[PDB]
Amino acid sequence: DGVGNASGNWHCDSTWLGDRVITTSTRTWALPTYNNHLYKQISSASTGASNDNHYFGYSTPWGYFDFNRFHCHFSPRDWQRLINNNWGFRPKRLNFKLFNIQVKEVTTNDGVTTIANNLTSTVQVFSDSEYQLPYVLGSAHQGCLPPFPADVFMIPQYGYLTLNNGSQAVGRSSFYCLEYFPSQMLRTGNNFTFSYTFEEVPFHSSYA
Amino acid sequence: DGVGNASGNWHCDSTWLGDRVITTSTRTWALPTYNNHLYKQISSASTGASNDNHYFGYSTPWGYFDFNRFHCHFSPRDWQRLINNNWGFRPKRLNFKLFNIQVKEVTTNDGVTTIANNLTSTVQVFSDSEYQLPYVLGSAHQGCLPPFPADVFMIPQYGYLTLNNGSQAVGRSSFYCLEYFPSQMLRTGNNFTFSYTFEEVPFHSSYAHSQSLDRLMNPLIDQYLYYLNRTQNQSGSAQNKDLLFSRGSPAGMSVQPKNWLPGPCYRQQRVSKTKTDNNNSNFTWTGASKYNLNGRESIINPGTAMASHKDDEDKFFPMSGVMIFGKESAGASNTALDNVMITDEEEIKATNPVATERFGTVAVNFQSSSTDPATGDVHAMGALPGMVWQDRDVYLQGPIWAKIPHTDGHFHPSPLMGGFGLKNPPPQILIKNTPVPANPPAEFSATKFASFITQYSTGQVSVEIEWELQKENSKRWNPEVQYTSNYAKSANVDFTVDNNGLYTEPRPIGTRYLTRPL
Amino acid sequence: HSQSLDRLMNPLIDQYLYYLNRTQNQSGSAQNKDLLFSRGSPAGMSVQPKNWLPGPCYRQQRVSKTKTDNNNSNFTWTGASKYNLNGRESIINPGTAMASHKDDEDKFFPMSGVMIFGKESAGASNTALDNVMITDEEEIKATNPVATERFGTVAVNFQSSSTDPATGDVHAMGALPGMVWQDRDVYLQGPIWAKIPHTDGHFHPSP
Amino acid sequence: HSQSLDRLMNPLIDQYLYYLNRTQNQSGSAQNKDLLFSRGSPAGMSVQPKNWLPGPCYRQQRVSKTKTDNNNSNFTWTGASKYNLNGRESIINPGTAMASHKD
Amino acid sequence: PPIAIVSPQFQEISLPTTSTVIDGSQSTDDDKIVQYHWEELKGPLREEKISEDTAILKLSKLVPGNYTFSLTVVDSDGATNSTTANLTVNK
Amino acid sequence: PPIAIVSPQFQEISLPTTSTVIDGSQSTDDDKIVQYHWEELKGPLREEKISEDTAILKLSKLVPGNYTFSLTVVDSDGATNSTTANLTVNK
Repeated sequence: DGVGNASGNWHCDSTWLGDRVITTSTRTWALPTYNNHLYKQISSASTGASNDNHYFGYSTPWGYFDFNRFHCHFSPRDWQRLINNNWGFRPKRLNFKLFNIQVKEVTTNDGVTTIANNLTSTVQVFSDSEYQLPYVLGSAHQGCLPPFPADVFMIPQYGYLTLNNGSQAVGRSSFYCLEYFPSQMLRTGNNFTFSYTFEEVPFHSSYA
Repeated sequence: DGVGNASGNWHCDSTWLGDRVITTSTRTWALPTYNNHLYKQISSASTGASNDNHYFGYSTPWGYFDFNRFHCHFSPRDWQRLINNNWGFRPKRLNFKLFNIQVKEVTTNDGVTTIANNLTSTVQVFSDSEYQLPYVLGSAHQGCLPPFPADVFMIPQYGYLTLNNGSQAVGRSSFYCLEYFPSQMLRTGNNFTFSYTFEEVPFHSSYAHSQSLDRLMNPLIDQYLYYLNRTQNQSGSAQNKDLLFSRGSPAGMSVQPKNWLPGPCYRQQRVSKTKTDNNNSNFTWTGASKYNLNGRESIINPGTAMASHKDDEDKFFPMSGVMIFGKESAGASNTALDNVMITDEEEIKATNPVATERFGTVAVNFQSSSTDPATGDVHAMGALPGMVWQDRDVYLQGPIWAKIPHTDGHFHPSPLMGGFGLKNPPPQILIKNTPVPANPPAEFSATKFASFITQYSTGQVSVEIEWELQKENSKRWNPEVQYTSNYAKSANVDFTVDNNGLYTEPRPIGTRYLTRPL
Repeated sequence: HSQSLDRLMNPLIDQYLYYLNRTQNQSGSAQNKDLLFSRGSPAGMSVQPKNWLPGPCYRQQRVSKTKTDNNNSNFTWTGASKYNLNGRESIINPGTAMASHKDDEDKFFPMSGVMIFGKESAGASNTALDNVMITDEEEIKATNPVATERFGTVAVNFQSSSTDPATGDVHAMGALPGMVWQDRDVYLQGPIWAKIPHTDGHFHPSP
Repeated sequence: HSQSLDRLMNPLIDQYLYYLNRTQNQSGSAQNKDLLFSRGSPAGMSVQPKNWLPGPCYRQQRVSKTKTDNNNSNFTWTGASKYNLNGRESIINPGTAMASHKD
Repeated sequence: PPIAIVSPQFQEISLPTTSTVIDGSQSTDDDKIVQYHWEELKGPLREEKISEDTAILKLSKLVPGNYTFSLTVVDSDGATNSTTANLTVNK
Repeated sequence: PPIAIVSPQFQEISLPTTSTVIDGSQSTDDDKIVQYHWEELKGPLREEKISEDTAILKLSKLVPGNYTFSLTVVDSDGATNSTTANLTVNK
C-alpha cells in the first residue's frame, strides 16, 4: 500500500520438502510502450516473403509474462539436485504476484532524456483465465524471466496470427481487441496476484 | 483513495444473460480548459450568417460526457450477437463511474511544453439530475466515447442556444450559470459515481415484417364484401353506366376492402447515387422538404420513418430521409459520395410508405355526366385513424436515446433519428477544471483575473448499461437472413484496426434482420 | 349521436369570444378595409369559435346508384383512391370511417367506402346492382365527414392589397389534435374482430 | 418554451450524420451532378437531421389590424377556413393551437 | 451593409423545359432581413411573375434569350444591396 | 412475352370537355414490368404531354379528330409488346 510502502517483498527461495519442491523466483521487469498504443495489423505483403512464409495477424501494445522455461525456476544446483535422485516430476500449482510498480515517464527535452517519476499513472494487468485469446506461449520464444536472478528483463509484445489465404484475410480471421477484457488498473501502490492449479498431467519420466 | 492507489479498475465486459445484457465500457478521457474559464456568449452577428442560420447562445467552460451512440457499448460482435436473435431490446438501467483523475498542468516555458503533474488541483463534476439545463445530448454531435476501447478521446464543450429575434436576445432568453449548481470537487484520489434507471420505454422493434400490409389476406378464399368493379357496361358501342358490382377478390387484390392503412408520409426528393441521372441544379435547398418555425426554414432531415426506395431501386435515396454516416477520410465540408455511408432503409417497406413516393391519390371534384372524376395527388399525410407504421431503424453508429421536449402535447414521441424517446433521459454529466490562478500582484485589484495556470485533466470513465432483450418466439421454417461477415480472402478485416492503427467501421449495421409476421 | 359536432352550443345565449365579421366597410362606393369585429353568435352559427374538429378524411368518388348520372368511363381504377405500398397500388376500400352521403342523397355512394354484401343469385364476377347490398352509412354524419366531400378549405397565399386571398381545397386530412370521430358500423354479416399487426407503431387500431 | 423546436442542438459540436449538400458540382462551366454529401452542422442548422416535428397546421387568413393593407372584399366567409359537416359549412374558429404571427 | 448573394449568378436552362428557381435565400446579415425584393433588368415580355417580394423564385414561361433579375435585401435598419443573376437560356 | 393490354382500345370523348385517361396499368406479366412506355402515332400537335414513361395517362387539350397512342412494356429480362389505343374524339 504505497506510495511510501513496498507492496511486496523479494522472494527467491527454493525449498525441498519430501515429495514436493517449491521454487519461487522474482525478477525485475520493464514494460515499454509498444506501437504507440495501436492495434497495428501485421502481414507479409509489406516485406513480400516466400510462399510458405506468408502470414497475417495483429500486433497489440500489450505485453505478456512467459515463465515457460525451466531455468526461470530452477537454479543449476536445484536442477542437479532434482535430476540425480528423482524418477519424475510434475507441477501441482503456481502462484503469480506482480508488485512494486513504478511508472516512470521520459522527457527527451532537447536531446537529453530526463526520466521523471510519475505517481498517478496506472498499469493494466489481466490474466486471460478463460482462454478467449490466442495462446502464444509454448511457441518457444524469447522474453522469459532471465536465468540469473539479478537481471532486469524487458517484457515481450503480444502479437497473434490468424487465418490467411496467403497474405490476405479470410472471413474466419478473428480480431481480438484486448481492452474488451476486464483488466486491473494498478497504481504505484497496488499489486496483481492470482493463483493457478495444474491438471493431473503425467510425471515427466526423468529416467533412462 | 489516492495518491498511491488506483481509485477504480478497468471494466470493459459484455455479459449475456438470459433476458438481459450488461455492456460495460471504459474509456480514457482528456479535458482541456475551454474559453479560459469564461461564459462567452455566442451569436451569429460576429460571422454574419444567413437568415435561417442566425443563433444566439452561450458557451461555457464545462464539458460533457455523451455516451449516446450504440457503439459506445456494443462491440461489432455483440451487436451481431444481438440483432440476429432478438425481436427487441430496451435499456433498464445505467451506472456511470469516473475514476483515476490526473490533473496535469502544462508550462510552455520558452517554446518547450513541460507537462508537470499537479496533485492539489481539483475537478468539478455534477450530473444534472433535475433537468434545469438545456439538454444538448441527442442532437447527434461528436465527442462521444470512441468506438474502439483503446482510444483516448477529448471531452466536448457545453454550449447552449436560447431564443433569438435573429441574432438579438428576446427577454425570454435564459442564461444558465453552471457554477450555480452543486458540483463535486474531485482531487486525484476521489471518484464520481452515480446510477440511473430508465423508464418503461417500448422495445425497439428489431425485426422486419415478413408480410406486407396490403397482403394480409388468405390468397385462396374470396371475401364476402363487394365493391364497384365497373362504372361502364361494355355493350361494344359506347358508354352505359350500369354500375356493376362484383365480389372479390382472390386475385384482384388491389381493389379489396383492406382493414388498416400505411403510415404517414411527407415526400422527400428522389436523388440518384449515379450522377448522370440528377438535375443540373442546386438542389439542395431549392427542392427540399422544409418547415417554417418562427419564420425561419429548416430541412426536415430525416423526417418521418419511411422506406428509402421501391423494389430494386438501390440507386435512389431520399434527399434528407436517410442517416448518412461519415467514414474516415471524410471532411466536415463537401465530401464526395465514396467517403459517406448512406443507410439504406428498406426493411419497413411493408407498413411504411416510400419517402420518394406519393401516399395515394384523393379525389377532387364531384363526378357527373358533365365533369370527369378528376383526382388530386397526395404528398404529405397526417395520421388518419387506422394507420399503422414502424419507427426508424437504429444503427451501431446512431444515437441511443433523445429527450422528449417538455411540451403540453406530443404525438408518438419517437425521435426521428431513431432511438428511445425518453421523458427523463440520462442526465448530463458536466465536468470542468477548477481555475487555479497565477500569482496575484501585491496591491489589491478590483478586476477579476487575466492570468490562470494552463492545465488540463485526464482519467478514466466507465459506463455500464443493462439492457433488456426480447427473445424471439418464431415458428418460421426456412432460415433467417442474419448479419454475416464476408467470408473471402480479404485485404483487411472489417471492423478492426489497420496497418497503423485506425479503427474503421466499414458499413452501417441496422437491427432489422429477423422476421415476425405482421 | 343525437347532436351534430358543429351544433354543440346553447341556441339562445351568444358567446363572449369575438371574430372577424367583415373586412370591407360598406360606405356605398368602394372598398375600405376597416376590419369590423363583432360578437356572436346565436344565429350566425357557422362562424363561431368551435372547440372540436370533425374526423380525418380521404375522399372517395361520388358514384350514383342511378346509371344515367355516372361518367361513361371505367372508372373504377382510373379515378379511385389507392395507395402505393412497395411500388404496387391497392384500392383503400373501405377506407377510414366516414359517412356515405349528405342529407337526402341516398342515390350516391362512395366508390370504395361502403361494405357491399352480396345476396344470393350473386356471382363472384360482374354482378348487377340488384344482387348486392350496399350498406348505407349515415348515422355518423355528426362527427365524421362525408367520404365524397372535401374536409374544408385551407388558405394558400398571403392576402394583401396586391393579391387576393386564394384558398386551396383540402381532400385528404391526417389527424390534427382535437379531432373526434366515430368508427365504422358493424353488421350482422360483417366481421367481428381483426388482428392488429405486430408493428412498432399503429394509430388508433380499429379495423 | 425557452428553446425552439428546430434549435435543440449543441451550437458547438457538429453531428455525425451526413446529408446531401449539393447535387451540382461547380466546375465553373455547367451542370455535373456529382452528389456531394458533407457532415454537419454547427452553422448550417437548417439542413441538419432533426428528431421531432412541429405540430399540425390548418391555415387561416393573414389579416392586418391596419385597414390599408387588407383586400377590399368581404372576406370573411369568402376566403375563410371552414368545414363541411352534414352538408353545411362552418368556420373553424379558432382552429387548432397555432401561433398568431411571425417575429 | 446588408450583404446579399444569389443562388448562382449563371444558370443554364434547356428548352423546351422552362421552369427554374433563383434561390436568393442564402443572403446573409448580422440581424434579420425584413424583406427580399426581386426586380428585372433584361428579357422580353409575356412572363407570369410570381411573388417578386419574396425569397425563393418560381419562374415559368422563359423565352430563350437573356433574362437578368436582381435581388435587393433590406436590413433593420434600412440598408440595400443589389446582386443580380443571369439566365443563359438555350435550346 | 411481356403481354400488355390497354384500358379500352376505343374511347368516346365529348366536346368541349377534353380530359381523359388511358389506363395501361392492367397490363400483365409473369414477373414485374420495369417500365411502361407511351408513344403516339396519329393526331395533330399542340398538346401538353405529361409523363409518357409512366402507367396512368393524364391527357389534356384534345383536338376533335383521331389520336392514336401506343403502350409498350418492358419485362426483366427485356421483352416488348406494343398495344395501341384509339381516341374517337367527337363533338
